[PDB]
Amino acid sequence: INPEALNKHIAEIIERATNEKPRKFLETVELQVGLKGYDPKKDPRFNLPNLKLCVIADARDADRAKKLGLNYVEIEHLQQFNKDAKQIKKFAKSYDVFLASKSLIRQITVYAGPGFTKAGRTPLPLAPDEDLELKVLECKVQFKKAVGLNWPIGNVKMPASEIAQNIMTTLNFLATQLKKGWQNIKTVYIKSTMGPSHRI
RNA sequence: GGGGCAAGAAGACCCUUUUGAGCUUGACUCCAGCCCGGGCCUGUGGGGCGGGGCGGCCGGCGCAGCGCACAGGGGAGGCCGC
Repeated sequence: INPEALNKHIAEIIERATNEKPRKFLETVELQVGLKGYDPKKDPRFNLPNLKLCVIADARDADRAKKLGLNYVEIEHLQQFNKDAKQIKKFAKSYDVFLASKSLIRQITVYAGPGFTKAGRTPLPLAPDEDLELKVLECKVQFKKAVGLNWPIGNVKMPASEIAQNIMTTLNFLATQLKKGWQNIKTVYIKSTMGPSHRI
């Protein structure tokens, strides 16, 4: 536990300062969890849920997405989709968040499903009456094949208490998805590109 | 000495009994013996080797782009000059 001392390290990361922050307070510090009993031979790979946000949408939804500064795509790349897939991975990688429209719904389910699914960037279709600008701005756990798991929780520019709440969401997650819970996790370390790690 | 299916003897053969016994073996279940390990008996000093935990450090070769991309990172600044 020790939230004050753990937050003292979160405070130290903000105090060293320096860095190249992108839409976050002191960039993002990701806790690297190590798993004491996890075997690739054993199969528990369940994958479950500012950096870069983006939306593709029509009436009402577009008004509150393009205004938010995310930027929008007019599916003019539908023309590019026939021509090339060279930047398909690149475009999806650039925007951590993709959003969509309920009016569009099946417009590209029949044609532009292609490489965008391999990239995993399936947008969230939002009713024009639905606000949309919240779910996109708000912005991770897969066992996969890697013992080391580091999920960004410093991406919020919100106070270190919210970052600790993101740490608590991360730690609640470690209790929920693991058989020994927090005991199953061998180690955790707070890091950024210029952020030295902090063993939890 | 032909016969009294003459006299000996609750057929020994054969079969039956939920009747035995001796023997056998890779029958069922076991037991002494013996081998082996650890503990106690059981004092007083050395020396090495692992494990566990920390903990630095050195590595990683199917090729376009920059060369063997171990992996999950992060990111327009750290300190590269990149």
